[PDB]
Amino acid sequence: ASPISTIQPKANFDAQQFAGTWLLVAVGSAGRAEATTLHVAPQGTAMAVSTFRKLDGICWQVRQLYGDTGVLGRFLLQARGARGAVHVVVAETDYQSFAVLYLERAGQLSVKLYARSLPVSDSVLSGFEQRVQEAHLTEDQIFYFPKYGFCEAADQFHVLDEV
Repeated sequence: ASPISTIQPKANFDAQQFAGTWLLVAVGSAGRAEATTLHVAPQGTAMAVSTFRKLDGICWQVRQLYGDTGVLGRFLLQARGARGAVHVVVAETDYQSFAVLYLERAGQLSVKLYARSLPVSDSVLSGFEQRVQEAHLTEDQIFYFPKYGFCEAADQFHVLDEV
């Protein structure tokens, strides 16, 4: 049924090795990109995820909980009430340099490439592109995010807790 159910999650996904900071490199989607950083922390079998984005010089933080859906590597971003549930799968990753995640919102699949640091190896970028094509998305539906202007901390007036 769901497009994401056909994607295989990382074999024996290990939240402990996936923990830490991840930088958003690009997103393949059919739906201004800000420098985005992810801070991941295991929480039981789920993962506490904070996302930091620099908006007009100001750093914003959003706290979310990637709930465990039973299959290792597959998570669920709670139907926030206002906006559908988001299914997430960590498909491929070596934990030490890159990670390819797939997201599904309202039956629509998207693919995101994350890196531990820049630059991303040519091999991984091509691999990501190969995966976007296979997901039936075009080269024009790939959005590259900023390689500068990242932020990883916000003050109390710019924190949105969705947990």
